[PDB]
Amino acid sequence: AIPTNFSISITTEVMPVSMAKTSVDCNMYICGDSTECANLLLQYGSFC
Amino acid sequence: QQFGRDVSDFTDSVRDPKTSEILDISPCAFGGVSVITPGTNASSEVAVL
Amino acid sequence: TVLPPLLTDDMIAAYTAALVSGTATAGWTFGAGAALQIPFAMQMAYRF
Ligand SMILES: *[C@@H]1O[C@H](CO)[C@@H](O)[C@H](O)[C@H]1NC(C)=O
Repeated sequence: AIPTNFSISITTEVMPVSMAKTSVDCNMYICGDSTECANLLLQYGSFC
Repeated sequence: QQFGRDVSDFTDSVRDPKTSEILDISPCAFGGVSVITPGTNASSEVAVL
Repeated sequence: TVLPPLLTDDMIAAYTAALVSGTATAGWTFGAGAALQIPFAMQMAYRF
């Protein structure tokens, strides 16, 4: 069996290429800018 | 009501207890600092983002 | 715990047997689109 008539068709596909690039300031996250939090934070060094 | 909360539970809206004037709270200002340099071989002048 | 997969073993068998029978009676046409009836030595002649 050999094809005689035919068709064409467009299909779509979708795939991401990037991401929502973020950033987290530590002071306004782990502290909330209390003076107490920044001074126990030195006991963890430059972990942030 | 006396105080509003945001979509996360931090108080961003204060009604004044004295004048019943309702006010938003913004953060103070925070962000990041970046530095622009052409290279220490090239100059000694910087731009700051 | 462990959960059994959806696509079971006999399904995993029966999708695999149709990869063989259709390759054995339609060959290139089995994957190229609508599978087409054809002798197997003709399929080899197509491949070779
Ligand atoms: C870069 O520095 C070297 C010495 O460290 C100097 O010889 C050279 O002239 C400098 N480049 C330019 C463009 O001045």
